[PDB]
Amino acid sequence: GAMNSSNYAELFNNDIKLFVDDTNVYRVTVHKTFEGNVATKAINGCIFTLNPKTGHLFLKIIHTSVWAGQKRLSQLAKWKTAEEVSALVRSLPKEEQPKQIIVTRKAMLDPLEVHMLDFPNIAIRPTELRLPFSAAMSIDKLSDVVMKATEPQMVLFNIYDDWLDRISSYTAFSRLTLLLRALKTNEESAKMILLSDPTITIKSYHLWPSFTDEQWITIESQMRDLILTEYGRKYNV
Amino acid sequence: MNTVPFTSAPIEVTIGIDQYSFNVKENQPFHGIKDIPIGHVHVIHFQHADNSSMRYGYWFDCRMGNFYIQYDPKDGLYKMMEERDGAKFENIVHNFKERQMMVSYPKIDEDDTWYNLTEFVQMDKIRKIVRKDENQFSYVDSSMTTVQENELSDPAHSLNYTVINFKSREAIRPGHEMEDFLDKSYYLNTVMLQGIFKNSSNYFGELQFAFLNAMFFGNYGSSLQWHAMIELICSSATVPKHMLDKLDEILYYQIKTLPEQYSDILLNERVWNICLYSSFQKNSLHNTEKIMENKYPELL
Ligand SMILES: COc1cc(CCO)ccc1O
Ligand SMILES: COc1cc(CCO)ccc1O
Repeated sequence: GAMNSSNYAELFNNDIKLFVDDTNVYRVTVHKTFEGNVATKAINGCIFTLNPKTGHLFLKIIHTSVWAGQKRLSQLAKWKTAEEVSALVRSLPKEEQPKQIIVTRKAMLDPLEVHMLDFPNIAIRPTELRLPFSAAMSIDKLSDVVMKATEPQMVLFNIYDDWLDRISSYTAFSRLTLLLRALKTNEESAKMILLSDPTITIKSYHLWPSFTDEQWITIESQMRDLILTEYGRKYNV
Repeated sequence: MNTVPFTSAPIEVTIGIDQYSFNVKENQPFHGIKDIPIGHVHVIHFQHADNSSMRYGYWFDCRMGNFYIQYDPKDGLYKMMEERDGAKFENIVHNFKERQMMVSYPKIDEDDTWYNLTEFVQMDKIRKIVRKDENQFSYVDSSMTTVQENELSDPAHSLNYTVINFKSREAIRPGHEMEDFLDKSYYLNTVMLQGIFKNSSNYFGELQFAFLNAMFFGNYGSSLQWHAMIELICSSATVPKHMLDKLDEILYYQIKTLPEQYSDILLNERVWNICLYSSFQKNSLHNTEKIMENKYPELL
């Protein structure tokens, strides 16, 4: 059934699974028309499909042309997400396909279940966790590839860089979710923390800076402070 | 006008004949029911006084044979049987009528209720849902499960309603996933009507039979079937206009007949609010929506 704090370690066992987050699939700017009405302008989006054990990020870029001439775009976006996830599973060899797909929003359950009827042995699950995957577009290199796309495109990243050489997937996921929670609560501060020191670089093939183990402790501490700080700035505490 | 005689009434029982019921006391001198209108199916049904558990009964059509009821003390219920000796039967009934030992099917002349509840129900279709081919009549009770219920345990005793499942490959064309799930017209018109039921009359017959088993026997799987068949039409954008008008009439008389105190168990809040207020056919069921709002406004 639903994925929550009680069964959190299931994410790092050896049954292949994927998280699917659709928050950034349908993205718009709202503006005034010359007549003083309001309209939307879509911008490129992305499906965030993540294997939490390996860090595999399948970033399906959703180009604005997929919305042309379509109605009820927020509803379509969920079915388009489910169509693209289903297509991804089908492309993979059997031994590499997931045994579970965890959707981060419950409105994705029926669209994905319907597109996956051909796969009765893949479990489609919701979660009670509030995961901060919406903040994926605050990662500079992910945002860059989405906005530059001129056509539909799938781009592959490891969202953990090389961390699994040194830490477990439980710890890597915890680091990822702390970084993303921070970027979501105060993007400017979070990004100041991560780049403040010009001597720590992001390798060309990475998403995050090349911190030592000790520097990651400092970074992780600074991100907790930020989240608590913003929690006080927000609630006056 | 036909007759269903009873050998006797050895145990105290409430006996239903379609929407009418009467109480019979232990060893009361009751020998059956006369003046049953020809031209419709009927259902005789029972609830024992000592054990209101298991309402049960028999669907029958007096045009298909001479049927009587006899209590079986081994199996503990009133059983329907067919009498093949025509002159025996006629002579039994005439004696019981002469001694006035039978209740009269108590239909008011103005009253089309039973016709309106059974318009599309035929015995031959009932016997394909309820499989017991050596009898011309069909037994149903409160606990019998449906084939679909069993897929989710005795097959001989199942209600073989047509399986309807909105998240199934039968309901969803490859490459029409969103279209077919949000608009079930394909599944209604092509899969079910053209493919399985052949026409809307057979579909309505099964819908009506499911409702009657749900109301008379509190059969939960029958109630699931009735609501699924309503929801499949209401969730279709493209429905023949005669079917919508007929559906409104069918449901109207089902809701009208339904006792007020059973609504909490026999009516699914989600299906009815969806069907009357959100679905494609939200504006197509004027009679049903008006009786639902005046009789069960709490549900909505
Ligand atoms: C081997 O590393 C990776 C592999 C994939 C493809 C797995 O289907 C995606 C991202 C990765 O980092
Ligand atoms: C006679 O038995 C019953 C009759 C009705 C319909 C009354 O309009 C509902 C439930 C019953 O058991």
